[PDB]
Amino acid sequence: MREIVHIQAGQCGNQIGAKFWEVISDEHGIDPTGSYHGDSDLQLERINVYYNEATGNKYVPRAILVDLEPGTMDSVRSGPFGQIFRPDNFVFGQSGAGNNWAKGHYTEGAELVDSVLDVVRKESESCDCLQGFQLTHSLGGGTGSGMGTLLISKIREEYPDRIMNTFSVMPSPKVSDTVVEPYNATLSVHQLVENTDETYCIDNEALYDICFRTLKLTTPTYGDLNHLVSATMSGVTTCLRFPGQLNADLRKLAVNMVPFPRLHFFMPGFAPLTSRGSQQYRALTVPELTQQMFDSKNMMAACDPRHGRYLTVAAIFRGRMSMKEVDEQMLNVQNKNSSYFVEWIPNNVKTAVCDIPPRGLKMSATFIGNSTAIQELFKRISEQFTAMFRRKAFLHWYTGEGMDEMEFTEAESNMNDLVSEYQQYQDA
Amino acid sequence: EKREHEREVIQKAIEENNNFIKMAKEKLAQKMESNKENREAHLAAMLERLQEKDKHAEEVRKNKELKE
Ligand SMILES: CC[C@H](C)[C@H](NC(=O)[C@H]1CCCCN1C)C(=O)N(CCCCC(C)C)[C@H](C[C@@H](O)c1nc(C(=O)N[C@@H](Cc2ccc(F)cc2)C[C@H](C)C(=O)O)cs1)C(C)C
Ligand SMILES: Nc1nc2c(ncn2[C@@H]2O[C@H](COP(=O)(O)OP(=O)(O)O)[C@@H](O)[C@H]2O)c(=O)[nH]1
Ligand SMILES: [Mg+2]
Repeated sequence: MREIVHIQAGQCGNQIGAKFWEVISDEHGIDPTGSYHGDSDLQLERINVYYNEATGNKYVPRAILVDLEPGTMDSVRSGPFGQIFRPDNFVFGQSGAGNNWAKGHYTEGAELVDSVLDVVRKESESCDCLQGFQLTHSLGGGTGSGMGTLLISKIREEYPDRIMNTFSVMPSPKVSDTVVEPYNATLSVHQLVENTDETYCIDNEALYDICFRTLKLTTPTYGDLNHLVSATMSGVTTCLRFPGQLNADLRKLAVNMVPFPRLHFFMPGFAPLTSRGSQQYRALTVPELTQQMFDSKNMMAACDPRHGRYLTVAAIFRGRMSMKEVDEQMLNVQNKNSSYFVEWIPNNVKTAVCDIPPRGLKMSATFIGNSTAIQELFKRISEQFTAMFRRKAFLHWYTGEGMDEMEFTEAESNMNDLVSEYQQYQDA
Repeated sequence: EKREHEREVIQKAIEENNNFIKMAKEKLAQKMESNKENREAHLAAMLERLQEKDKHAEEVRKNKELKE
C-alpha cells in the first residue's frame, strides 16, 4: 500500500474525475457496487493505491467529491458508477461560485473548506503509507479553480511532505465564452506554481481541436472532450496502478520529470486518438504508436513541441508487444530528432511497458513531456489576461469579494516569470 | 501568512458591504431631513404672506372708520 487520496472539485473536476473512476474501475475489474469480477491477479496487486478495502470484499475509491453547488454531484450520484463512492465523501454547498475565483478561494469556498479537510483527514489517517494527493479541476471556473487551489494550500499546510498532483483543465474561447476565465486561470496558475509538485496541463483548446479536426466531430460535446481526458488520465497513472519498475510512485515520477521546482507543468499525449463507440478494429504497430504519441496533433496541451525543447519525457506503452521493438522505436525518435531534447540532461526519456491494454484497444501509448513549449499555453492566458487587466475590466466582481488589484499584479508577474524561465532553459 | 491574508480579504468584503449600507442610510437620512425643512419653509412663507394680507385688509377697514 502506497495510498493516493483523490479530490475532485467543481463541475469540470467532478465530471473528468467521475470518468477517471469509471475507466480505472473497469481496468481493475471493479463493478459499480465495488465487487471484484476480474480474471487476473495483476489487477489487484496495487489496488490499494486508489481503493480502500471494506468488509464483504468491497473496494471503495479513495475519492472526495467537492463542489459549491449540488447539480454536478447529483448527476454523479445518479450515474452508473455513482453508488461506488463513499457517501460521506460527497461534500457540497448550495450557493455556487458564479465562475468567480474570489468566491471559490475567499468567501463562498472558505465556508465549506473545513468540512472537505475533515474528510481528507479521515482518508489520510487511514493510510499505511500515503503518497499524497491528486486533484481534478478546471482553472477557468470558480469552485475548481478558486476553491480547488484553496484546498491545495490547506492540504500542503497539514501534509507538507506529501506529493501534490493536479489534472488542471485550461480554458479556451473555443469551448467557453465566460469573459473572466483568463482571470481565474492566471490566479489559479499562480497557486499551482507555488504549491504543486506535478501538474498535467489538459488544455480545452487542444481537446476541442482534436475532436474537430482529427476525430471529425463537427459539434463536440463535453463528453467528447472528457473521453480524451479519461484516456490520458488512465494512461499517465498506469505506472502507479500496475507493477512496477519506472515512475512507480508520485515522488519517483517527480524526481524524473522536474529538474527545477517551478517547471512542473506537463504536456500529455496519447495514441491512438479515438471517439466513443466509433470502433478501432485495427491495432496500431509499435512504430505508429511511437510516431503518433510524439505528434503535435496528439498533445492535450495546444503547444507546438518543435517550438521548444524537451527537458524530460516519460513514455508508457500498453498491451502485449515486443519490448525490443519499443526500445528500438524510442531510441529512433530521440536519435532522429535529437535537437529537441536538451543535451544537458542525458538520457532524459524513460520508457515503461504494461501488459494490460485499456478497454477497447489492443495497443496504446501515453506520452508525458516536460517541454519548454508549454510556455505557449501560459503566454496565451497572459495575453488574454493583460488585454482586460490593462483597463481593469470586470475587476469589480473580484474586488467586491475583498480582493485588491495587487493580487492580480502578483499573479500576472509570477506567470510571466514562469514563461521567461521556460525560455531561459530553451536557449541553454 | 497566507491564512492571515485570506482572513483579511473576507473582513474587507464584509467591511465594504457594511460601509455601503451605512452611507446609503446616512445620505438618505440627510436628504429627507433637508427636504422636510425646505418644504416647511416654503409653506411657512406662503402663509406668512397670506397673513400679511389679513393685516393689510384690517388696516383698510380701520382707515375707513377713520373717515367719520
Ligand atoms: C449553443 C451553445 C453550444 C451548446 C456551445 N457553443 C458555444 O459555446 C460556442 C457558441 C459561440 C462562440 C463559441 N462558443 C464556444 C457548445 O457547443 N458547447 C459548450 C458550451 C456549453 C455552455 C452552456 C451553453 C451550457 C460544447 C459542449 C456542449 O455541447 C455540451 N456538452 C454536454 C455534454 O457533454 N453532456 C453530457 C453530460 C455532461 C453534462 C455536463 C458536463 F459538464 C459534462 C457532461 C452527455 C452527452 C450525451 C455526451 O456525453 O456527449 C452538455 S453541453 C463545447 C465542447 C464547445
Ligand atoms: N473538458 C471539460 N471542460 C469543462 C467541463 N465542464 C466545464 N468545463 C470548462 O471549465 C470551465 C468552467 O469551469 P467549471 O468547472 O464549470 O466551474 P466550477 O463549477 O466553478 O469549477 C470552462 O472553461 C469550461 O469550458 C467538462 O466536463 N469537460
Ligand atoms: Mg459550474
